[PDB]
Amino acid sequence: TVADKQARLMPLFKHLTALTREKLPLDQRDERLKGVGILPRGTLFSCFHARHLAEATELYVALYGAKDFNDFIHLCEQARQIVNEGMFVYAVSVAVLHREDCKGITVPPIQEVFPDRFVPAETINRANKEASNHPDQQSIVVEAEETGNILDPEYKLSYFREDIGINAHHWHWHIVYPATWNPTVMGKEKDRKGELFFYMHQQMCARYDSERLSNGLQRMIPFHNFDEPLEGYAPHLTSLVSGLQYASRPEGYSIHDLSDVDVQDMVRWRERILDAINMHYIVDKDNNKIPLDIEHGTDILGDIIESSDESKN
Amino acid sequence: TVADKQARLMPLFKHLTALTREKLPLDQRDERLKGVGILPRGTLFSCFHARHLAEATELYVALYGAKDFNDFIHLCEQARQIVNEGMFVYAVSVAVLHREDCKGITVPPIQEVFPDRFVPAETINRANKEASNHPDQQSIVVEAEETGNILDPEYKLSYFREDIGINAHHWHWHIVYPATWNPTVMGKEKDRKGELFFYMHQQMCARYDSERLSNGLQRMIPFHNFDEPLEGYAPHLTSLVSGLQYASRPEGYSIHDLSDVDVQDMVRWRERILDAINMHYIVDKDNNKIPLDIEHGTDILGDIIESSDESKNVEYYGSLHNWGHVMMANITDPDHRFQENPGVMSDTSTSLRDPIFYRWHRFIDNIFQEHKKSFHPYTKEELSFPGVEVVGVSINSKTANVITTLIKESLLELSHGINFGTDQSVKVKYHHLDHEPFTYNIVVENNSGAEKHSTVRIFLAPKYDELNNKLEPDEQRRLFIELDKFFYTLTPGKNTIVRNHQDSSVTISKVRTFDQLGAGEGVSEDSTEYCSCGWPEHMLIPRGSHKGMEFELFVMLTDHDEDTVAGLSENAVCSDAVSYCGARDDRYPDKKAMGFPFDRKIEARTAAEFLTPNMGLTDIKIKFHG
Repeated sequence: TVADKQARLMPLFKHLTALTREKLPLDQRDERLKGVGILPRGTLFSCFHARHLAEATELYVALYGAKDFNDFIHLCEQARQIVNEGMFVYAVSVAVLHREDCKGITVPPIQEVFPDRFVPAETINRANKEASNHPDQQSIVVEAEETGNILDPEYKLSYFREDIGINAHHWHWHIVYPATWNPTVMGKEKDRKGELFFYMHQQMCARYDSERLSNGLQRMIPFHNFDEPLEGYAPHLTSLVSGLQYASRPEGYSIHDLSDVDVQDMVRWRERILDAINMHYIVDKDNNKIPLDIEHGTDILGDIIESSDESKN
Repeated sequence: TVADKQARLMPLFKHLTALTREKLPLDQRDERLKGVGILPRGTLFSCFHARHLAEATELYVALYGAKDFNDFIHLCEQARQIVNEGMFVYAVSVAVLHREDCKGITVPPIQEVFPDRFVPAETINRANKEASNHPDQQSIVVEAEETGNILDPEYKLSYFREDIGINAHHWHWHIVYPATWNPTVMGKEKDRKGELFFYMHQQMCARYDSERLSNGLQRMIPFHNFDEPLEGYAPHLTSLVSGLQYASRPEGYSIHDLSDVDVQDMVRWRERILDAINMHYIVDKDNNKIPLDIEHGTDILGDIIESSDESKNVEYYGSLHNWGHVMMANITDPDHRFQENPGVMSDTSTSLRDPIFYRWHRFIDNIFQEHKKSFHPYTKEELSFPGVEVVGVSINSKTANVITTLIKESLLELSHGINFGTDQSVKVKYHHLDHEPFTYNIVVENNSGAEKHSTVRIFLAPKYDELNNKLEPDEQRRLFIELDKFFYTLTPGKNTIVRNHQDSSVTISKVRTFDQLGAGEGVSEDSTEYCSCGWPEHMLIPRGSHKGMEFELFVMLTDHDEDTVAGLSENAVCSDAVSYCGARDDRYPDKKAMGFPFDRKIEARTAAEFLTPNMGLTDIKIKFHG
């Protein structure tokens, strides 16, 4: 039944952390993932980075490709063991969302799956500590609220920024509209995904601005200039998977090139995208021009800007 | 042939009520018969009362004494004419069960023989009425379920208490282990009957408690104080035999002296027993003291408490348990001036229905518990089976780790029991609790180099208390019910043992109806226990609730080499139901104390702490379907 199906899915989600370690007498046994899972857990999975997205897409396709639900579970059983866990959650969630066979099925809570992302390290530490401190069946409750010398007024916004629901939503939205989404492979297409990309993010900003004003703060200003140094933020989040946490960013940093991309390559892209806007057309790979039609224009721009697989160039 | 033999036995059982009218010119010819015939026919027979038991024993002996099966049929045929019918059924069933000549033979259904005990007054009446109302060959069907206003919550338990299978089992068990049993006369002895007496009754109470909790009711309290008034219960049972029925008991009456026994004496026997526990010895008739040994102690106590013929001292210790049934049964007319029939407590078939049964049995169980208390707890050494580790257990059903329970309709055929007349069959429809089939999968790691043999023991205990969720193992001991016990061999490395609920050692796989028996099947041919005894299958797990009540599922593996006894007994015989019934003409197949590991006090606050490596607890849910 559906209920049984739900039950099977929940365990795909349990202990994402611990289900690493190959557990495979001949480690070739998921050849489909000898290629994908070139991310071992070391760094974190990036939703944004292209290479990471490529692996993720490869994973989803296998899940989509699965002939039946049972086959789907089997892939998700054996494969999870190799691939980076973050990528895995990402690929599976996409599969659950789209794949018909999954006409059954919620995904386990993101907050619940990775509590460490939602709550501060201190609270997480305390809970873990209490668990060890006195063994007992009894329940442990920890109040995350803390006590602290709030210097920054940005702190006021924390109710909005830190909100569990907001973060969860953002995770889910990207899952429904993946950047990697290839309509040919799936066959189905996501209507107006580029435009939606634009709208959803715009709303988040708009809503954010209303908070600042409620706060008595001025509206946020764009990162127009790449040269400008960024304001620092320390997340105080730990990752339970290994020894590390999200690195904090101290005050005042000017912009540095990564091996993967130069910030100047970036500046070009901004010029280009905005060029085409004025010129009212964009150039396809074919070197044909497509007009930024009133109907189509936002969608085409959304795909290019994000950018999705859909980008015309 | 055996089949012919079966046929002869069934008619011994037919029209018992009618069989009266002696038609005997003189009993003197029947010298064998001289001893019996004191109790009048119509009168109700008491399984508990000593005098009644004495007559019954006398009857059985004659049946045992019968030189051959043919002789057996003859005396039986003749005896049945004079003796009270209830006593007769009792004596015959015992004979059929034990007497070799009867290597052939089921006993006709108790429910079927006396349908009136199983079904309410109303549906007895309706069926009888329909039979008379319109003469016609056509079959009559009556649904026993009724319609009424339920003012007492005890009613909720009725599915358990009233269950046909449960009552039948209780009848049969007493037959396999009669209180009257004299080993010298038979020559054979019933192994650990006293202990079994204790274990079986304890399980009934334990199982009962699980029902109350499933219900959301608190656990039953023991009837410790003789002074307290009893709760009333009206059975609504009629006896087809005469114009009477089991007398009902209204609310709030205290126990009163009977001519036969004073309540005083009840108090005294039970003080005497308590002393003997603590002093660590009991006094025999010889005035010698026998120690309450760890091995022997429960058995000796069981015989004294019940008490059986086996009791080391009847004249001192008395018969507390049995008298309790008698006293409660005739609370309504202790004097018997009223000349009213006794209540349900008087009969093994009926007694489970009254809620008082549990109160009394918990009281007696307490006596055993005090004894158990005197014993030291179990060390890791005793519990553990080294090299074996239990990785996990899973229960497979429609939904894993959830068992579903529902009510099922069933029909009982009255025709063998009551005069049918023209009708081909009169069936009464009743409903009982039932559950979906399920299997267990236990993963065990055998660290040792060689194959091991293990006894798998599975028990179920409620997670929730009346207060909140608290797995306090001491308390759990009372609650734990035995699901299954079986032998399995484990090879080295990982092993998965799968067992199906159907296989359960606690339950009777099937009871053959007088109709099936009318033909001739091949489960094999042993006797009163045959299809009869064993706990009923539908009953295997508690009802649970719609919400899906949480129960602890406990699996333990023990070294079989230690557990089994060696000896040379029979072919595959009535052993399906070993857990509660034992084995035919065999020693109890498990060395461990019945109820192990649960029997002794548990030091730990939580059950989990108790677990050794060869033990495991899996929480499962039982959900009832309305």
